[PDB]
Amino acid sequence: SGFRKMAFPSGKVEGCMVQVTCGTTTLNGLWLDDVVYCPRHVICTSEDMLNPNYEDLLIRKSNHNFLVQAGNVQLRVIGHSMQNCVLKLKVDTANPKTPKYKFVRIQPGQTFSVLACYNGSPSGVYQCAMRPNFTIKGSFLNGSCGSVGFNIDYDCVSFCYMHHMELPTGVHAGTDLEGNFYGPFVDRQTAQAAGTDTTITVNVLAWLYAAVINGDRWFLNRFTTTLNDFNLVAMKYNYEPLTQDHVDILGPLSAQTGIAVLDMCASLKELLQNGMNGRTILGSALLEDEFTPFDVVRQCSGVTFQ
Amino acid sequence: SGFRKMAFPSGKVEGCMVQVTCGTTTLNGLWLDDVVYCPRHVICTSEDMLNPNYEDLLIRKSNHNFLVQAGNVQLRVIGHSMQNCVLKLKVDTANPKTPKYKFVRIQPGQTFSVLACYNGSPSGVYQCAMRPNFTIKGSFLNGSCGSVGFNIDYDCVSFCYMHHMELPTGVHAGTDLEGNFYGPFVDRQTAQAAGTDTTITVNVLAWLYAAVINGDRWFLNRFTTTLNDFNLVAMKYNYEPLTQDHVDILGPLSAQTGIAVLDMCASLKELLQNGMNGRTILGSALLEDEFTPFDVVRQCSGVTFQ
Ligand SMILES: *[C@H](O)[C@H](C[C@@H]1CCNC1=O)NC(=O)[C@H](CC1CCCCC1)NC(=O)[C@@H](NC(=O)OCc1ccccc1)[C@@H](C)OC(C)(C)C
Ligand SMILES: *[C@H](O)[C@H](C[C@@H]1CCNC1=O)NC(=O)[C@H](CC1CCCCC1)NC(=O)[C@@H](NC(=O)OCc1ccccc1)[C@@H](C)OC(C)(C)C
Repeated sequence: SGFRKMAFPSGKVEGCMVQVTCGTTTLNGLWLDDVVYCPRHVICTSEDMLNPNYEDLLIRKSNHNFLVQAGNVQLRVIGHSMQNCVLKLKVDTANPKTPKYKFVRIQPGQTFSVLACYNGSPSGVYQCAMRPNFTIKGSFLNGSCGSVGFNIDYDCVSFCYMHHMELPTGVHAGTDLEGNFYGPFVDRQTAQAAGTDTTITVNVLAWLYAAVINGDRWFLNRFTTTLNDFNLVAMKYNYEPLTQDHVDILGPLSAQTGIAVLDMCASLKELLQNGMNGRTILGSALLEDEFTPFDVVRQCSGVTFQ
Repeated sequence: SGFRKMAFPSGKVEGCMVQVTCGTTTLNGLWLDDVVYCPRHVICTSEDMLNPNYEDLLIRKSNHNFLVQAGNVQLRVIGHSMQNCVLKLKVDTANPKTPKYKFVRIQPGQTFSVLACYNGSPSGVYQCAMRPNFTIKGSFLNGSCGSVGFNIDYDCVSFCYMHHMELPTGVHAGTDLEGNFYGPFVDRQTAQAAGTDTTITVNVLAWLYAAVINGDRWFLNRFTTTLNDFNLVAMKYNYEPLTQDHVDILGPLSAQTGIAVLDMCASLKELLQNGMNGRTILGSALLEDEFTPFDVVRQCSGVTFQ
């Protein structure tokens, strides 16, 4: 028992991280087979950053402008192309550590592990959620661009995030691995703000189930509620609407604990209306929303990865 | 910016995990050079567990009683010895993925990453602290014994924990990698309880510095306090005494933020006496104590690992 903010084991991704230097910019790249993926703003200079035209910028580049360092090994760029906001550097060597992988674009509310890197070297791993406003609340300093987010499914690494930038509230924005930003953000250093965020309701409910699975039951009640009546309460507290498909996803957890989804909804409704009143759930005094239903089932039943 | 509960990259440890089966017990082992380390209770049967004499139990074992599985590769045990509460299985193959490593026994209040494993396969990685009562608040199910905790220092993996057991409050106990339990616990299935825990004061102060480094300043004040006067307040709220050596450790953080340690102590003192009053620090409504001063400096300046 117990319940922790748990990241996937990061070994399969660590074997893909490289350093990419161009001009005065150094950031991280992802080395899969003979291609290195990195943010296209690696080709911007300290004054191109305001309104860059990346097609012009890139056509002025030669392959030898790109310094790719894989550990103590300098990799030779033999070609480059831009796909949306990511640069793809064709290199002459296939990464022998390339895992089985996929590129996926995730939905808001889904979670992933971030492998924070600097100069091609991993610094730390942590769990994130794609917030409803398409930012992530990460931990990223200068040089971290090109760090990736990912999920592991048995043996397959699904990459879903590459880091590009930090917004003024301290939260983070980036793209999928095909270079499409999450959210309305653009890589260009003009004024942008995150947009109002909301709480991921289905995830809060999954975490309340995690709590029950782990012996916290003090927040439960006899009441039930209708989805309609729950969603009126959610709105007022800035929670995502709970859909019927959310309710279905929560089915396994509901069945394992014997608490009907709409009953947990009545519990959450009282937690929103009364607060927690000096009590904690799973070591938190806040309602936690960065565990998906799958996250809860995985950690509470012990799924592993080869 | 941002601040997350950050684990070390787990690749170096994942390459050491193996499955160890003996009788009807399966758990995890740590494969370093030609030795596999695992909990000695792997040799207990479902009724030896009450008052086992492990010397008798082990002398009745033959090497071929130990099934060691390294992926799709069955490893041959050529010898075994017991060291305190860990079994060491000599195997005929050196692990080619053996990292640079050390075995360290940590002090309470120190943090580490746990690589949760089942059947030799990593399930997830998360950050822990050795609690003052020598338990860890982990996430561990049946089959997780033999999972290890560790810190990484540049290129060297310092192993500090191996998982052995779960106590009735849901927290966890285990040993260092030389088999000495943390705390008064013994591997034997008789009544044991954790003992009263306390809050790791120096870590709370480091996290308050993390908050300042990241733009949270609402909890600061003009007051100062004496170490003596602070510790009278700490005691009443079940906090570890803050030593002068703690104050010294907090020096770099103090110098980087311009907030004298004893001034942060005045802030913590008011947080204890008034609570947070609907406000959060670094996304928490609780005072967080599982970041050491080194953890804060590492994450707020971007140290990496080769
Ligand atoms: C790559 O390693 C870094 C990672 C950042 C740095 C600190 N934390 C991080 O995660 N990325 C950057 O430094 C990028 C680089 C530009 C990206 C766009 C195209 C040109 C290169 N810049 C930023 O992340 C800045 N954010 C930003 O410009 O956002 C738009 C904006 C501009 C002006 C006002 C409001 C919003 C960061 C570094 O600037 C602030 C921290 C001041 C927001
Ligand atoms: C190894 O994979 C597991 C890991 C446990 C299982 C669930 N969570 C975990 O982290 N370890 C065990 O199952 C060990 C095995 C024994 C260890 C001692 C020597 C013999 C083998 N057992 C326990 O962890 C039990 N705890 C325990 O016995 O503690 C002492 C005790 C006994 C009786 C009353 C109070 C305290 C667990 C499984 O039992 C409880 C969960 C009921 C505490």
